[PDB]
Amino acid sequence: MLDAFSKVITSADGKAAYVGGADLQALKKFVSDGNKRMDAVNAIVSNASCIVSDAVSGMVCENPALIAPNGGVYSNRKMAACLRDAEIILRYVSYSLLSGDSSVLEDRCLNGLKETYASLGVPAAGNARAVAIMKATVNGFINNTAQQKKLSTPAGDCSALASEAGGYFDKVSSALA
Amino acid sequence: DAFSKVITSADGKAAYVGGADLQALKKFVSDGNKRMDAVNAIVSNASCIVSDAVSGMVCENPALIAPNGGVYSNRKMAACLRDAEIILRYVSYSLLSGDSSVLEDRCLNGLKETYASLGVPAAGNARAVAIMKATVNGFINNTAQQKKLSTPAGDCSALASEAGGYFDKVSSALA
Amino acid sequence: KMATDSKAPLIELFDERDGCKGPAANKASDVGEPGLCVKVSMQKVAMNAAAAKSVATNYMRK
Amino acid sequence: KMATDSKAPLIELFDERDGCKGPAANKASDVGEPGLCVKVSMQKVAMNAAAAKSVATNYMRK
Ligand SMILES: */C=C\C1=C(C)C(=O)N/C1=C\c1[nH]c(/C=C2\N=C(C[C@H]3NC(=O)C(C(*)=C)=C3C)C(C)=C2CCC(=O)O)c(CCC(=O)O)c1C
Ligand SMILES: */C=C\C1=C(C)C(=O)N/C1=C\c1[nH]c(/C=C2\N=C(C[C@H]3NC(=O)C(C(*)=C)=C3C)C(C)=C2CCC(=O)O)c(CCC(=O)O)c1C
Ligand SMILES: *[C@@H](C)[C@H]1/C(=C/c2[nH]c(/C=C3N=C(/C=C4\NC(=O)C(CC)=C4C)C(C)=C\3CCC(=O)O)c(CCC(=O)O)c2C)NC(=O)[C@@H]1C
Ligand SMILES: *[C@@H](C)[C@H]1/C(=C/c2[nH]c(/C=C3N=C(/C=C4\NC(=O)C(CC)=C4C)C(C)=C\3CCC(=O)O)c(CCC(=O)O)c2C)NC(=O)[C@@H]1C
Ligand SMILES: *[C@@H](C)[C@H]1/C(=C/c2[nH]c(/C=C3N=C(/C=C4\NC(=O)C(CC)=C4C)C(C)=C\3CCC(=O)O)c(CCC(=O)O)c2C)NC(=O)[C@@H]1C
Ligand SMILES: *[C@@H](C)[C@H]1/C(=C/c2[nH]c(/C=C3N=C(/C=C4\NC(=O)C(CC)=C4C)C(C)=C\3CCC(=O)O)c(CCC(=O)O)c2C)NC(=O)[C@@H]1C
Ligand SMILES: *[C@H](C)[C@H]1/C(=C/c2[nH]c(/C=C3N=C(/C=C4\NC(=O)C(CC)=C4C)C(C)=C\3CCC(=O)O)c(CCC(=O)O)c2C)NC(=O)[C@@H]1C
Ligand SMILES: *[C@H](C)[C@H]1/C(=C/c2[nH]c(/C=C3N=C(/C=C4\NC(=O)C(CC)=C4C)C(C)=C\3CCC(=O)O)c(CCC(=O)O)c2C)NC(=O)[C@@H]1C
Repeated sequence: MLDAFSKVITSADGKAAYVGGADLQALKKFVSDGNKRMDAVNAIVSNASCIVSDAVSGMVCENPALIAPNGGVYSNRKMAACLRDAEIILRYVSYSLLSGDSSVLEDRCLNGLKETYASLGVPAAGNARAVAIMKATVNGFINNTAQQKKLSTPAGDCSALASEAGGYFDKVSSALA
Repeated sequence: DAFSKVITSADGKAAYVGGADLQALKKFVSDGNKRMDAVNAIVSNASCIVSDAVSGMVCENPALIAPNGGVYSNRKMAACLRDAEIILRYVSYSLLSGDSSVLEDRCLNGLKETYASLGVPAAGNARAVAIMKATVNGFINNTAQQKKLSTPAGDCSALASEAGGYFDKVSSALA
Repeated sequence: KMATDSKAPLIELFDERDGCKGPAANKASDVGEPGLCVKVSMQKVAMNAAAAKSVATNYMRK
Repeated sequence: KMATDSKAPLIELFDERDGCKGPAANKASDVGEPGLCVKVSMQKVAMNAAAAKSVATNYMRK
């Protein structure tokens, strides 16, 4: 597994790892489809806020009781906690795609999450839909089929990377179901 | 006045207005509460206002993004987006404070000459300002089609006109 | 004459009347109008490469 | 178990092959990969009240 970022992840203190030159050369030969992978990651990070807001907004628009009394995102505090979680999850997925594995996503983000949501009464159906919309949106951005905001890249195929990203969302889905 | 200090010092120090100071601020300016919402209609949409305006300037005249164009190269495009945001923020502050003195003094005075010396195209600038003006009008009146702001129902036409007048001051200064 | 430091007034508005407060203690008092605050500072408007690249790629779509 | 610090990896990608550099000096070697850099840090994902208010107001518009 890629161990470039393990130190800054473990320290979790805002310190940054900068990977360039020979260290970036190495990284991009380590993981598969190196340069395409960086673009696939950018397809997520350059659209992070849109991905999150679209997913949570879709979750609500399909079931507006979610913003009514007793609803999972009734009150600004709950809506903001939900948007925060969606972004947390998305970023662990984006890091999984950058690093080429889901170890940090599983260990630091998902382990115990189902139980946490259960204790708080976070609605499973709404959560599953938010994740589903993020998955589909990320797929569109990776494949550059999004209708409004595209990313300029050299012509080619990122279907393997798209599937890999999908797989990471599936880990989130598995863990929460 | 509490704002005047942090504008003058221009060093990232912030002025926080609340309690009786805020009640007072709102007294000094007309339509105090509505005015705060009209400001929010701008600041809550700042990135979109700027990006939509510069994008529209370019889609109407793609020469701007071709070789020898005003925003050819990321460096120039970024500088143009910076300027649009700079102008938008001085307009938003003019709306918050109820006058254009800071806009005129710190932002517009000598701006035409700066652009003229750099060869920045007047038509493109004018169109970017025009689109921002139109967009801000939509957000203040809450007629924007995608992103609205929840406020108590009522009439903000006076505030919208005032905002437009600040944009007109930008236009006049660059003409 | 105009400044040349690329700084502009950054206005932040806060309406926390629903009682949800941020991590930082109050920096002014809201005695008499609880939950409301206007903040202004002068901040440099930073270059944003991502936004510039997006306009270059996406200007043709409304 | 999972962290409960609300922190997530923030990835920032830099492609400055057009030659336009930021104000800070290089923080890594560029040997062999001119103009490119991957930056990762752990940062708290802050609550964003404005975005929450917007979803409540605007969810019904795509
Ligand atoms: C920032 C948003 C996007 C930009 C900019 C862009 O170019 N594409 C963007 C988003 C995007 N969304 C989707 C797919 C879905 N988004 C959904 C939520 C949306 N639909 C609704 O009914 C409401 C409420 C009125 C919403 C807020 C939904 C439900 C989907 C489909 C999910 C699914 O397939 O199950 C995509 C992928 C498809 C596409 O390219 O259009 C993108 C890129
Ligand atoms: C962040 C954008 C917006 C959201 C979200 C929203 O709900 N409204 C938004 C923007 C907005 N734009 C305008 C007016 C114009 N925008 C223009 C640029 C656009 N038009 C183009 O042809 C291209 C290039 C393909 C663009 C990028 C233009 C030209 C205008 C009209 C300017 C004028 O009237 O002279 C408004 C105001 C009108 C409206 O509500 O639709 C908003 C709110
Ligand atoms: C799927 C994601 C889309 C796609 C991708 C794609 N990219 C390339 C080629 C390159 N991409 C990069 C980008 C980076 N390298 C880095 O280290 C970083 C981090 C800062 C980035 C952003 C580079 C350097 C290349 C090499 C080519 C070049 O120098 O321009 C390709 C070409 C095939 C390849 O594997 O090189 C493709 C296909 N393209 C699409 O059409 C998808 C929508
Ligand atoms: C035009 C802008 C739209 C509009 C505005 C509108 N607003 C109100 C009432 C209030 N607005 C606020 C908001 C603030 N006050 C502050 O000091 C700050 C800074 C933090 C903000 C954001 C408040 C407190 C009120 C009073 C009511 C309340 O308690 O919420 C009105 C009502 C009329 C009035 O003058 O009060 C209106 C009409 N309404 C629209 O429909 C326009 C699109
Ligand atoms: C609860 C979690 C909700 C929430 C709140 C939240 N607020 C902030 C930041 C600030 N809040 C204020 C408000 C005041 N400060 C005062 O002194 C007064 C009385 C006059 C008020 C009403 C201010 C000034 C800030 C910024 C502080 C500063 O300048 O450093 C945050 C942090 C994020 C931010 O800075 O905007 C949060 C999380 N956010 C939500 O999403 C919940 C709905
Ligand atoms: C020119 C004005 C364009 C522009 C550039 C710009 N870049 C940054 C910030 C960073 N740039 C890098 C890039 C590298 N660092 C390296 O060591 C190497 C070689 C391996 C590269 C390619 C990095 C790491 C940063 C962040 C530095 C840090 O972490 O402190 C900025 C500042 C804003 C930002 O951090 O994103 C700017 C303005 N911006 C534009 O808009 C022009 C197109
Ligand atoms: C975008 C709509 C148009 C555009 C913009 C553009 N501007 C510049 C350069 C400058 N802009 C300013 C403006 C200000 N600086 C300030 O400090 C303030 C007030 C706080 C303002 C209003 C200045 C001083 C410059 C020159 C110095 C600098 O670059 O920062 C450029 C760069 C031009 C060049 O050739 O170098 C551009 C591209 N350009 C267009 O084509 C659009 C119509
Ligand atoms: C949005 C799609 C859904 C939703 C979300 C929601 N979550 C919470 C509360 C918590 N979320 C977490 C998650 C994490 N914390 C971390 O530190 C990490 C990894 C770094 C993760 C994944 C935790 C720990 C909590 C509880 C503590 C906290 O509030 O921070 C809430 C608040 C629920 C409440 O009743 O208080 C909400 C609303 N809610 C929905 O309805 C959507 C389906």
